[PDB]
Amino acid sequence: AESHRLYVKGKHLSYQRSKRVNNPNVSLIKIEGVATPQDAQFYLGKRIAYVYRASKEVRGSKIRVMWGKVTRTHGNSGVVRATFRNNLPAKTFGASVRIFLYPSNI
Amino acid sequence: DVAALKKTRKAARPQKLRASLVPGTVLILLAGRFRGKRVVYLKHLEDNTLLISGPFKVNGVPLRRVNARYVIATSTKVSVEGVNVEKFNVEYFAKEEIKAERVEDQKVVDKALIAEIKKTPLLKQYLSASFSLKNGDKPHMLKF
Amino acid sequence: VEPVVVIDGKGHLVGRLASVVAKQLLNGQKIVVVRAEELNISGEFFRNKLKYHDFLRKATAFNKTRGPFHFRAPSRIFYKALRGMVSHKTARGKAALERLKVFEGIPPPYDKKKRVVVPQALRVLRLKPGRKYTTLGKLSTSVGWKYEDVVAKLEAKRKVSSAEYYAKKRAFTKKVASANATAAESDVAKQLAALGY
Amino acid sequence: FALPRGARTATVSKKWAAAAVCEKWAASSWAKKIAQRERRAALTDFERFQVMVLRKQKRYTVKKALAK
Amino acid sequence: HFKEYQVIGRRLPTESVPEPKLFRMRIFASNEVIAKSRYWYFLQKLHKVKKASGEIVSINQINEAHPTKVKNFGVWVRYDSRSGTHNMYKEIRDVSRVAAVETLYQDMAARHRARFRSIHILKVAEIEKTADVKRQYVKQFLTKDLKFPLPHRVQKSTKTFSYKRPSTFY
RNA sequence: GGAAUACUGCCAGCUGGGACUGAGGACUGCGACGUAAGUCAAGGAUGCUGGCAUAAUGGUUAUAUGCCGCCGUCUUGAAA
RNA sequence: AAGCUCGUAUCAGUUUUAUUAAAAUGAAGAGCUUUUAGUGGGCCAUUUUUGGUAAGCAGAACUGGCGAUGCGGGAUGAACCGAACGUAGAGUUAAGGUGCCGGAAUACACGCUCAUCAGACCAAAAGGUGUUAG
RNA sequence: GCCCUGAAUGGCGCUCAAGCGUGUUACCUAUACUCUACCGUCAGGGUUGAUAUGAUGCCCUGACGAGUAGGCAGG
RNA sequence: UUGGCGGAAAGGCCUUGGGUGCUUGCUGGCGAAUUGCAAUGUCAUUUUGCGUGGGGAUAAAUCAUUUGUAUACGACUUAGA
Repeated sequence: AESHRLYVKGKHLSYQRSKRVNNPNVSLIKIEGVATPQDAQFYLGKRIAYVYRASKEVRGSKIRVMWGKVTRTHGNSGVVRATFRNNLPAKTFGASVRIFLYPSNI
Repeated sequence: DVAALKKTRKAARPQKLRASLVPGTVLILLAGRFRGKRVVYLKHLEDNTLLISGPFKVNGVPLRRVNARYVIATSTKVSVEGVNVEKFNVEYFAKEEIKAERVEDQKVVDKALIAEIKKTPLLKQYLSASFSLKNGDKPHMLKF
Repeated sequence: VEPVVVIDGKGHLVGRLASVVAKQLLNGQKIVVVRAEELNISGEFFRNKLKYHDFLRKATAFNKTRGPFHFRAPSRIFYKALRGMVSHKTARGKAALERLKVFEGIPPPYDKKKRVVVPQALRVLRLKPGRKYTTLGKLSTSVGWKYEDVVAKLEAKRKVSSAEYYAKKRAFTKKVASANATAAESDVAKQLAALGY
Repeated sequence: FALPRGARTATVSKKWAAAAVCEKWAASSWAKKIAQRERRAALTDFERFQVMVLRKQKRYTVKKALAK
Repeated sequence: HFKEYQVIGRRLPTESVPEPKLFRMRIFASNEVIAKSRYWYFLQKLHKVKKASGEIVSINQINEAHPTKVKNFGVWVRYDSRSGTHNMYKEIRDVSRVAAVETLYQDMAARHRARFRSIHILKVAEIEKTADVKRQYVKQFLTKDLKFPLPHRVQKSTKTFSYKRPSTFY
């Protein structure tokens, strides 16, 4: 088959923040196809992986990955809070992220 | 001097498998070597893993242990009552080129399972096609 | 969902269209705007024309060159409205603006590609019936735009040869419908209807 | 369908059944589309796979008919 | 969504005057607590008895008997504003009294800037017979075979983009 | 004439999904199940596993990214 | 800060008779000396309020905020709104907001306005064939 | 009730408003609040026929933690 | 490989002809494993160098001399095998 993607793609909007102060420890992730928090409930707890390429080959591969989890819904437009072992660099706002279907409960 | 640990009060009670996981259910692997391949559920192992088969003859997936949390359970159930899976256990997968005994068991299990699959039309083709998402797909809407 | 979204500005509101596009730009989605000269603004012509002159007055008290300058093209007017809605003078804002393209009419190759519209920014679906509105074309010309005639002249050439493409497409779809219609009711077609297809 | 102003529930049901609006309603593209969307949602992954096989088979006949 | 409450107070009894007049009135409020407060406020404006010497004998909700029939309601309202309180009369066509009175508060706030505290509902009575309605905008809906379209309908789009160029037809 | 249904309040009713915490460190006590022996979710996490044997996660620092933001004394009501 | 007496009928910036008993709430933080650094600017608002002519307000006193003060909002802002601070993880909120900058609904319901800088920021008693309900 | 004369919004921007008056639901947050991890102060209590860490020690419990001049204690 | 259209940023869009692969439109014969229960499990994009193999063309500006329609000083405009 032409398509092999087994994950739902999304875009990282920005960190949880107030008008002035921001909280880098929490990130807001937009999931394609989600419109309301009720639909976003399915994605809660799903693993979140960010993939970026680095010129220097590390451990035999040039691809580096950061892992995270879906924590809770955000807003009334399907936005969902996300957390990672290491917070995103803040330079990836609007960048695509991979939301896997595991751990699945269906 | 060393100090002993306090008497912990916990019980390793048996896993409460989700209702959607029943033997003979067609599974979909989300990660690993055979990620995206459609698989048939056979038996629940002692170590909480799931004993599964492709079957091997259909898609090349051999008898493997798979985690229940990395699997999507479909509603398509193939008869598995005639397949004996009592031989396989935790010690069967204790590693440390293919072992001869492994091949013999694979064909024996496949023989019984292949006949059941042949009943429903297109089932053999269905298991031979790797699952993958397409544009416009939404897992929360997609029924499984 | 679409790597490059092409938005037809005809019949849209600059404020609503700019705000919707601005958020997408900050979200990493590339957007292209076409037919900006046909964009509309609420209120009758006098109010929109008068307000533009008032803004032009405050450009700079002592030296216009050492300050801002007024762009007459309709696309720049939309860009100015969208620019104020983006965090300019920042790496994120500057990078986001690079994802946006605005042109008058539909220059190629966008003419051969599908173009979408924003339902929540159409004049028809937002302006009360019977109320007056202003079009960027007249407003842009009134403030010194010297390319309205050229855009209108060559836009007709764009309108022409596109109905011909649709005319060929319409005839082609007619053959497909006949081929599909005759193939209907077959064993495969009948079975497909059971599964909803 | 004909109905008197202020008709009670019993009268509405009597007129509703007589007019057979439900039968007429279902025999329309607008009503049919609703069923089609609902039907596509309940399709199991196995059923969805069958659609691909059936659709391709129909495509061969449809395309074979064309070009002649 | 207000509720219709009936409140009775009897200026707690004293020896040689048992069972006082037991003033009775109907109050519309969102809850019992709000209804009780309004009852005390109205008393002090008409009956000089105060909450200290007053008592609430009973309170029960009055549900509309037939919340299906469409009824024309004639309402007399006394409301306060920058100037002295002015007598006002209005007619509302609604299924139930509680529904009709709710629309009055919205109209007063819009067309008169009055609020709940500044509005005193005098009486609500059904117009049991046709041709008794005086306001033109209520007689408007009484014409036989009244048919009218809903031109320029707008569908609230869910997605941010639309390829159809939707039409407002109905 | 009898049924619900809506609203309020209760359940020492049931049943899932997600997020953080694992602090104490040999038994002493309050409790549940079992006729009993004993077990337990009962004064704080335990039971297995996969890769790291290319041994890294990580520590310091240059830059970049999202947000925030000249000193010491002395006035008055703070800023000055 | 020490000592003494006493854990409390010892009282309280608390609620009511009476001509100061007692009843409720809260607390062992109650009382007597003995001695001892710094402290005499006040600003703003509230109130009793007398004085007055274009004006404003001045002035006597009382009660609160600041004065020694970080935090969120108020686009920035003495004295505005909430909130009185050890270092951390998790969740709900105060005031403010939910078209972008800006994290949150281009939410719903009812009305209201074309303004040739509208609207979101006291000289206005009256004028207007402007609009809407009485 | 709203609009212009009745004198000379933060920006982008907006008009069945993204303005005005009211009501009904969803959500963001402060060092605030609720649960939990750690440092110290206070208060309470155990401690010996004493345990090598030694009673200035070993512990269990609850609360608290802003600050100019100034005072005290530990480094 | 024939022919046509597209100058707005055409830099692309379509058709005659035969050649060569797939064709899951339909029915069959074998391989998948030990990546050991997952680690994005590496499958594209813009730029450059060194290398071969096959093609193509194979020059100018400045400084200098000199000059004035120029020139505060710079700068700029003339002419030459």
